This record gives sequence, structure tokens and C-alpha cells, in this order.
Amino acid sequence: PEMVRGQVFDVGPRYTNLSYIGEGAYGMVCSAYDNLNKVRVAIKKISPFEHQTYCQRTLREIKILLRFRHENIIGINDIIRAPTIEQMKDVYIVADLMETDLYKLLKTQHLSNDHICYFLYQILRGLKYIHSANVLHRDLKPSNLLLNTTCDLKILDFGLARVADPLTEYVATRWYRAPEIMLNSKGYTKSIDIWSVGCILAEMLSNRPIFPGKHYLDQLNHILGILGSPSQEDLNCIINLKARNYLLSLPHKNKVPWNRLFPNADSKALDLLDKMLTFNPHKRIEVEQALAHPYLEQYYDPSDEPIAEAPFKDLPKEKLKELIFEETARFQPGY
Ligand SMILES: Cc1ccc(NC(=O)c2cccc(C(F)(F)F)c2)cc1-c1ccc2nc(NC3CC3)ncc2c1
Repeated sequence: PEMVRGQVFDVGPRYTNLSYIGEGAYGMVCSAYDNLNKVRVAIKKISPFEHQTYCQRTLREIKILLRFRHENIIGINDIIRAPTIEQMKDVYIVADLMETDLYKLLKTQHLSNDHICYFLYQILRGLKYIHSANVLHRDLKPSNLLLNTTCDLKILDFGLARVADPLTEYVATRWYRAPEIMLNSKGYTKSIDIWSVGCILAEMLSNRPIFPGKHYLDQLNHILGILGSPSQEDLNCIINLKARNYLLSLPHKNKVPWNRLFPNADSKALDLLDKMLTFNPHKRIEVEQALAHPYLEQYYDPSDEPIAEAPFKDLPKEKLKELIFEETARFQPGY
């Protein structure tokens, strides 16, 4: 009965008063009220079952969210789906509503060094847990960082974005992607997530994304314009030879030091930024090393930076539906 921008949300009576937040390739997110627990929530409706890849992404989302519990990662409240597998065509994942996000905050505010520092700390604390579980986030960016009024930050994965027709918040954007993704089909690592954080830190230090551009080649040109042309050593770390020939073909660009781009930035912040935005993924700083960096010394406390107790280590969509039915069973009434 409640319908929001053409999507029915079969979610009452417990949850009511829906309001649109955004949509993606196969689902939609609204705010809503929880009457059982008397709290504002967010609810992600997804309809993945006709397509194999959406089913894979959905199973992965569910398994991760069941296992994960961390103060800097969005947490699951409930999963609503039909009592019968044949009847189940939509799944709704419920989590607590956060007031705002970094993407919105960056539009209205130049952030102080103190705020940058605390936000970066929480990003890294949350990411330490994700990475300790041997999970890759793969799409860190400001729209995927929730905030509230007291500067608490929570990592999100909003999910696969809507077709972009060749400016708004939930589009797929490439600005935070590591160069090895641009340059290679997947041999991807934790390191890509650290590059993304580097890009987010650079953006906090300024008023704009550091590596924009319409195509990969425009971005790579911006990247090379700041980092300088790759050393021979860096060229050798590029595994796809077609891509390595191409960088090899470009004019030499000199390195622009970070303190020339951000003349007013904290020098410790810039030292950490440099270590995150390193072209060679093997030399890129790892999440635990980043937490221990002098920039974060006000907050660093490994005894209070949890690791996951339960690390992770082909299928037809119909089979993936079964698996999804099983994983959601715990939230059914009769359990
Ligand atoms: C409702 C909901 C359900 C599921 C998810 N899923 C995840 O965040 C997710 C999925 C896969 C992996 C991971 C992660 F990060 F690796 F742990 C997270 C997010 C949400 C979600 C989406 C948007 C939200 N927006 C807000 N606030 C609006 C920005 C103002 N608050 C809570 C939200 C919560």
C-alpha cells in the first residue's frame, strides 16, 4: 500500500511513514518509523531474483551484515521477506537511520583539521574490521559515509547504482577508484580500499574531489599530474601489459608535492595522505599502519579497535534464492 516513487514497500504494519532517500539498479532506500522499537529507520528494498549477479550481491550483502557488528559500520536491525520462497520476490533490509553523510556535509562546510582527523580515524577503524574479516568494501566514497550530529561516522554500502545516462548523490562515480582498477581486470586487493580513503581525505582537505574527469584517461592524467610519472618500478607493478604500454606512452609529468596542493593542511595529514595515494599498491599503507600514523595519535587505541572474530574465506540465481531464503530465516516470526 505505501508506494514511493513507483515502488511499493510491503513493510507495514511494523514500519510505516516511508520517505524517499534514493534508488539503485535493483532496489530503493526509504526512511521509515519502527513501531515495535520506536525508532527512525532506513529500509533497503531490493528485487534481485531475476538476475544472477544481483542475487550474488544480495547474498554477499546479507552474509556480511549478519556477521558484522561494529560502531563504525551500519548495522542490521531486521530482514523482511515473504513466509514462502515462491512468494518471496523482494527483500527489505532494515538499519538505523543516520541524519546525514559526508557527501552532504562537504557541500556546506570546509572541514576543520580536527573534524578531518576524527572522521578519518573512524573510517580507518571501521575498515580495519572489514579488512580483518578478509572482506573488501570496493566502493568507498563520501556518499558511503554516514554521520550524525555528534560526528559519529558509519561505513555504508548503498549498493549498485542506477544506469547513468550518457551531479546527484548515489550515482556510480569512478573518482575514488584505484589506478590498478582503471589499468587491470581484477587482481584487486585491500589496497584499493586504502586508495579510496586517500581520495576521501584529499577531498576533506579541499573543496572538491581530487581526481575527477569524464573518462579513466582524464583521471589517470590528473593522477599522474600530481604523483608524477610512474617510476620504472611502478610500471612493473602494472600487471596488464596493454595498460603498462599505454602509461609508458605518456609525456613525463613531474611530481607536485602535497603541501603545494594543500598549503594549509596539517603536515602529518599530508604525510598520511601521501602513503595512501601511492601508485604501487604493494607500497600503499595498510589499514593498521594507517591507524598507527602520527596524524591519528589523539584517537589511536588498538585495544579498542576490534577485529572480526569470524573472517570469511558460479551458482544459478534459483540456487542463490534458496541460500538467501535460508540466511533470512532467523528474522521470521516463527523462529
Ligand atoms: C538500509 C540499509 C540496508 C542495507 C545497507 N547495506 C550496507 O550498508 C552494506 C552492504 C554491504 C556491505 C557493507 C559493508 F560496508 F561492507 F559493511 C554495508 C545499507 C542501508 C542503508 C542505506 C542508506 C542509509 N541512509 C541513511 N541516512 C541517509 C543518508 C542520510 N541512514 C542509514 C542508511 C542505511
